[PDB]
Amino acid sequence: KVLRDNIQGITKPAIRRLARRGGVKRISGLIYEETRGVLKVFLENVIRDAVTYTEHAKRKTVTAMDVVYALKRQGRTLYGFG
Amino acid sequence: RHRKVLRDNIQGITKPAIRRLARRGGVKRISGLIYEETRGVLKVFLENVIRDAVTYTEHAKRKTVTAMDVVYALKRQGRTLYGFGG
Amino acid sequence: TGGVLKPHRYRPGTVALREIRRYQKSTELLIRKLPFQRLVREIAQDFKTDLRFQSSAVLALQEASEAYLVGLFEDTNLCGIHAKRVTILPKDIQLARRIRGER
Amino acid sequence: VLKPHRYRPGTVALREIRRYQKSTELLIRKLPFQRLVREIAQDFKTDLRFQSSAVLALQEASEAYLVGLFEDTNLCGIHAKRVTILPKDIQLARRIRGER
Amino acid sequence: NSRKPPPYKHIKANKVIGKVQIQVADLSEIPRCNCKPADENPCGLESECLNRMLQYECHPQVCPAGDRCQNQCFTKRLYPDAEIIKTERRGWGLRTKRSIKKGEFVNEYVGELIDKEECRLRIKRAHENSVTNFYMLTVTKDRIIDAGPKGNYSRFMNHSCNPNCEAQKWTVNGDVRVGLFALCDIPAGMELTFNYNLDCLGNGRTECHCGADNCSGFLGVR
Amino acid sequence: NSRKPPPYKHIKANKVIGKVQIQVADLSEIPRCNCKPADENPCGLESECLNRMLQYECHPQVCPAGDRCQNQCFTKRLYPDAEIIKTERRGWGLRTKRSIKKGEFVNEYVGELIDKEECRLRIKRAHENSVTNFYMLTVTKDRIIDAGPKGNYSRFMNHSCNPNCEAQKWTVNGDVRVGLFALCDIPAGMELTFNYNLDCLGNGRTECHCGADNCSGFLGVR
Amino acid sequence: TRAKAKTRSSRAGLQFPVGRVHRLLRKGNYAERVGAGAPVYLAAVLEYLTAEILELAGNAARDNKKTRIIPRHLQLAVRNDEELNKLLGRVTIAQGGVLPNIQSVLLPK
Amino acid sequence: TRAKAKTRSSRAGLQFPVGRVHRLLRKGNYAERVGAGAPVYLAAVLEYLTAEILELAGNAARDNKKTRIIPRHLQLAVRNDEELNKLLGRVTIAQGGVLPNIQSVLLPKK
Amino acid sequence: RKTRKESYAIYVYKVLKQVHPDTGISSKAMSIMNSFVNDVFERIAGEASRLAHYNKRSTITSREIQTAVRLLLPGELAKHAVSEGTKAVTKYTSA
Amino acid sequence: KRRKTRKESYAIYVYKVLKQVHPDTGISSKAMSIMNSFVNDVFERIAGEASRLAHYNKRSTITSREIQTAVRLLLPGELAKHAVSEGTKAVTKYTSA
DNA sequence: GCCCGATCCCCTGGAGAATCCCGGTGCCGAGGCCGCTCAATTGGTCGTAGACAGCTCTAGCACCGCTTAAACGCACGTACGCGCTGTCCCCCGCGTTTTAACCGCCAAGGGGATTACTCCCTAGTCTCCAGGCACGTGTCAGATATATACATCCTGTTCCAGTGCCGG
DNA sequence: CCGGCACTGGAACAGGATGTATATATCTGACACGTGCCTGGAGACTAGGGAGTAATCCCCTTGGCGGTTAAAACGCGGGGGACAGCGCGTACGTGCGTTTAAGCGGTGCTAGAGCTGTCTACGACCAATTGAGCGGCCTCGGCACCGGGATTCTCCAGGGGATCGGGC
Ligand SMILES: C[S@@+](CC[C@H](N)C(=O)[O-])C[C@H]1O[C@@H](n2cnc3c(N)ncnc32)[C@H](O)[C@@H]1O
Ligand SMILES: C[S@@+](CC[C@H](N)C(=O)[O-])C[C@H]1O[C@@H](n2cnc3c(N)ncnc32)[C@H](O)[C@@H]1O
Ligand SMILES: [Zn+2]
Ligand SMILES: [Zn+2]
Ligand SMILES: [Zn+2]
Ligand SMILES: [Zn+2]
Ligand SMILES: [Zn+2]
Ligand SMILES: [Zn+2]
Repeated sequence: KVLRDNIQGITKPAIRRLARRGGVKRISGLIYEETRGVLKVFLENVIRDAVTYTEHAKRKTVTAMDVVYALKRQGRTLYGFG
Repeated sequence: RHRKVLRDNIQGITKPAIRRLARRGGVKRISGLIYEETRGVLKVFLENVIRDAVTYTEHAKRKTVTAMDVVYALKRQGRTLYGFGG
Repeated sequence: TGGVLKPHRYRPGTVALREIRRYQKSTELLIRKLPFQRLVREIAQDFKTDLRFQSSAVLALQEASEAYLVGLFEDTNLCGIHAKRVTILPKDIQLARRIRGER
Repeated sequence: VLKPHRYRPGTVALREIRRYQKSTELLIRKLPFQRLVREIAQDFKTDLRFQSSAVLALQEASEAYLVGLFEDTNLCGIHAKRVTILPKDIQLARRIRGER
Repeated sequence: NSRKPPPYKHIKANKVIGKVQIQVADLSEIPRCNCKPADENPCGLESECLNRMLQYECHPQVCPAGDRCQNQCFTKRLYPDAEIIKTERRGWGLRTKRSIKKGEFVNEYVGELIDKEECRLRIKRAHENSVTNFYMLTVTKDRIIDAGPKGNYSRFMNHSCNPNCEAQKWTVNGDVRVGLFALCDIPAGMELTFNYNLDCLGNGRTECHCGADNCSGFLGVR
Repeated sequence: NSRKPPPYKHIKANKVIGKVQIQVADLSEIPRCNCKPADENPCGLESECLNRMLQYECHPQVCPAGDRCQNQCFTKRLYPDAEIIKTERRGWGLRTKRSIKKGEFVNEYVGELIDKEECRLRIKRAHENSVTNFYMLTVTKDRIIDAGPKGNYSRFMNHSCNPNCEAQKWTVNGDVRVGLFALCDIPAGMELTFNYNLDCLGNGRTECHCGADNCSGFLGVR
Repeated sequence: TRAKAKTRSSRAGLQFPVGRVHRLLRKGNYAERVGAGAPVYLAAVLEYLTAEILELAGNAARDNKKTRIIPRHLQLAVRNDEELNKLLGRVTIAQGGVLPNIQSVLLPK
Repeated sequence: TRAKAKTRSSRAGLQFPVGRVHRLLRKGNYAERVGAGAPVYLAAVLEYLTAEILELAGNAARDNKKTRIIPRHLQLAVRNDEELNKLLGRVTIAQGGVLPNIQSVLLPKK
Repeated sequence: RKTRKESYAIYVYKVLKQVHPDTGISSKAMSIMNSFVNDVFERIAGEASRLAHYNKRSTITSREIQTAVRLLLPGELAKHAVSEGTKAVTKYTSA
Repeated sequence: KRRKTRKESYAIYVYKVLKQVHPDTGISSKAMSIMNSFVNDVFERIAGEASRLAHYNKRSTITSREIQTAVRLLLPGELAKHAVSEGTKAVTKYTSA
């Protein structure tokens, strides 16, 4: 089945926790709709490159090195996942 | 020896010069303390490029700084520049 | 026939300064794993159809998303404080992203 | 002899914003800029010579840096509801950029 | 009917009656302050203790200032003066001798760890045999303190709509307690009082019959 | 003594006598606005014209509105009413027929392009033989407009500490010119007048004999 | 050598040098072997990318009533197109200038 | 082979493998030839830059009453030194966290 | 003395005369077009290199070149260049 | 079972270096991955910078004199002054035996 | 007048307490050995990359004088920061009820990863011949710049047309 | 009252003041065109290995079910913070005159960049021998919990001993 409406599984308390780890003390009421649009354009740029790296090798399974290469390409190195 | 040393040449970047650079960027009104801070911001930027250009120059065993050392030292920090060769 | 006494409430700003200290010291993940994993499979369907994912390739995306959001919420706060406020509004995110170079 | 009314504040500035954004020349003096390069470069090696066009290459990078820092400085001021720039907007712009 | 109140059992800590007892905390969850070994008051009162302001309580094994700190008051029991004096308007009450600077506290409120259903049982008992219990205080869902059998000078207390004492909750060693603090500065030799807001499902008994500007009010409105 | 003054040679443009001439610039250094072909007022008075706001004048070969724009007023000379009439308190003055809303202008100030030294010599002659010539206007360094021998219906104007006009300078086709305007809305049939801030190198002649709240003043006090 | 020598960029129908792109690939330390269609693929892309930054610069120069092209028209052509502005994002062009832009809060009311 | 073999890490006095750095340089498409002191110079820098981090990570793990290093101590070690933090500016360590820091204007005052 | 210096001047000048038959260009602008061509060549080659390395190969082929263009060029530029390349590669072999 | 092929890493030299600075601490299986990534990341920056230094000058060899310059271009101020000493002492001790 | 039988402040037989401390017990994740196979060390041979010495000639540094555009003080008026006060609305802390993430099992099969075999695509050599680069001849880009009769518009003037006054 | 005669002006003439186009004075610098040659690209073979194609095995990704408890959703009060309006005063902008270096042409000089020729030491290549490093199977053993008597202390327990209203 085709998926839909999964952007609403990022609840409101899950965003307040990230704001508290970032260090903010008081939050407005329009930030929750503003953040689900910034999170959704960061993931597309990474998944596009991961799927390109995957098709070039004739596989049908996204591995954990495709993501690391697609991240390093944009200057976001990540240590710890081989 | 023709060794005329220099000192206090950071005051040749006058006040009208800075006002023109601020007008090209779109600024209408300017405070009175920007002048003694733009100079400190420029003196920091020039050192990180001259150091790398002199490093590229000593490796080739030379004494003249050419116009390719500057292009390499600039491109090495993500500030590519078109027009001067390469 | 008999009342039960209640103490005084907390002042606004105390239970929000306790959570800053609690969360700036742990290392756990702050999003639910099944809700996050459905979103990736929904997005990746408009590039190539019917493909599979490794359980450790889905865990590498969740470590980058949170490191991105937590570090954007630290630049938003400095703009809110620049404008002489304590609350963060939707017009600080845009100034931060525009100066930083994305939008 | 009588004189006409003088200009109002904010016209002779808003009129040259419009003419420095239309030309392409250089906005500093060549001899004062060159004497400063030859002085900074004395802390790394003695008796250095410079080609004639290695000094015309640094001036353009410098001006392109400053002209673009001022455009970021001009948005924080408007954010704070002012129209003048102060020495505490440069620091915010540089810190958010990731330099200081 | 002319001397000290009817006999009570004098105790200092709280015991458990129900099922859940104290949550004994290890020395790895206790928060920490940023104070340095410095002048006469470390973690004092006029200073900015990151624990004291968030209503925590230091423990001498983690605090950098060691044992010179003055943030150990729920565990040392340096209770003030002011023993019992009978009251003319209400039953006994209390009275003080000396003055107290605003910002310091009086004896802790101690009792027994009664629970919800047994508290229900007890209030129905008090109705069907005419006791009308008046010693209850909520600390947490299904965690209640009762000062009927156990207690100290604190249980001999009354109400006011313009008091000088407040009841705030602190977290000591991973456990939530309750200590009464003084609202304003008090001259020597008067009756202290703290305000409490009742929460009952029965009927309204009476009005706060003191004498002041806002003293009238009522019991269960404001 | 009571009618039209002695004859005065009429001139429409500005002629040169000294050494500096006009600056005929080409169609390569004239600023150009950003208006769009639109309703009754393109580059009009109630529009947001970047050339009108900064006191520029559009050329019909650059302005995108072709010949529909209203920003060409110095080169067309559609002057309003109020030609020469006679005044009793002062020499001649003027009076209009139709009420001019705020934002329109009055005839341009024309004359001869004498220089600094020539103004010196002329004022000195007129002083040593008691003529007291008072038709001068400084517009630039070593550039003065003289309306003594020639001019138009403008040089017959006066001072007023409570004025309704203004002498503000515009840049047309790379050359600076002066033009009179209207401060605010006024009725019809009265005397339009304008303030000028005199700058005297010698003595102050007279006091401003206008009648109003603050028109006592003087000629050159501020 | 018996037949008539015919270049490699006339078979493909191009204007750029395939035989020079090949040597630049082979003597630049990119890999150990270079195939036969790699230069023919790369020359077409290098030509397509350059044959469209000039088609905007000519249009921008004709809107000034001029004949030649100068470093200012390249700046005007590049900062006014939303894909070239993302490709050449951190590049500085000598003697280019800036774009005419003035905020809306600084104009007089 | 006639004499008794001796690895090249023992001739220079190192712990990292010179003979493996040499092969990684030779089969990596960096140049046409490779000198004889390049691996011996590169290993002696790769080892210093590692001792430098492990020392601070062990110091940081000692001040918590632990006898083992975990990914949090590698984070605290690097984000406190102003030159390792410049070498590793755009890098993300998995399960590291952040540094405790609250702004002064937000604290509750009387 | 003065051995030589290679550039793309005589090919830029050939390409210009197909889009604008009556238009010139100056030296300061030719020296920018040269830098542009040299800058893009070495972004496109230095990534096919890394692809062939990641996949344990030894040859750079037209498939590597085609994949390394979809990662660099954004949007419609890629969609048009990928079509321009496989026309030359088809016309070349059938001859 | 198949006895899958071998994979090499630096996890037995990192462990030899640790026992000379802190003789009684351990390390976790998830903290060793980060150190592998660190070493593999720092090897490539230096090698890639020396590769371009050797080509700007029209040489075709990588010697101990390009490595020294790449270390200076890459490392910060006070870090780049101890690494040079380490390398130049190792090379001297090596070429004497 | 002395003291009887009860009477409330000191006093301790077990108790109860949590728990200072002194032993079992079940624990996964770091440490440890014993084969084993393939990648690093030893020993010669060969040919090209790079070090070193000369020599020619460009171009970077220094000095001198002249003209004029840009930098420097100084005065004055007003538009813009910056602090203070009052209103109201929107975000935080608390209780109840509802929903879906987690954890532990079981089951079926798609596709990632080796291993053997064979063929065609690329490097390496010799010939050979025309494309691209440095230098030299040529036509404007049509700019900018002065003289020069005289193109229509402003004006001192000299005989000419109306006009009023003196006279026969 | 009619004619003579002096008196007078709107308007154009002559010579001139002055506005627009046209025939020389002479420089003028940079993009676009010819021509020889010298090196690099094209043609025609041969030789060895890198990548393509087909089978075989087993690991790990996907799917379903049941039960329990922690987290998400919803509705209330209330106090604190965002925002608008005034008022005062300091500091930046506009204009004018005097003082100071930047820019533009020369003239003389030598330091060092760039190219050519010779020649010795250094890195690729190949064959033979042996030990360093990776995978799998095992211990040992210091960590979190249960006891567990019983410990320095306190506590419920009613008990003894100084102290009286009448008792004697
Ligand atoms: C908390 S108990 C403690 C005092 C003691 N039980 C007594 O009153 O004799 C006090 C009881 O007296 C009542 N009370 C005390 N002060 C009061 C007052 N000022 N007004 C009304 N009721 C009061 C309360 O309702 C409560 O039930
Ligand atoms: C500029 S002329 C205007 C008319 C001209 N004088 C005429 O008679 O035709 C006016 C002269 O009178 C003086 N004047 C005009 N109006 C004045 C006034 N309102 N108060 C004082 N003097 C005034 C001025 O000094 C000026 O010299
Ligand atoms: Zn503290
Ligand atoms: Zn403390
Ligand atoms: Zn009361
Ligand atoms: Zn217009
Ligand atoms: Zn307009
Ligand atoms: Zn007056």
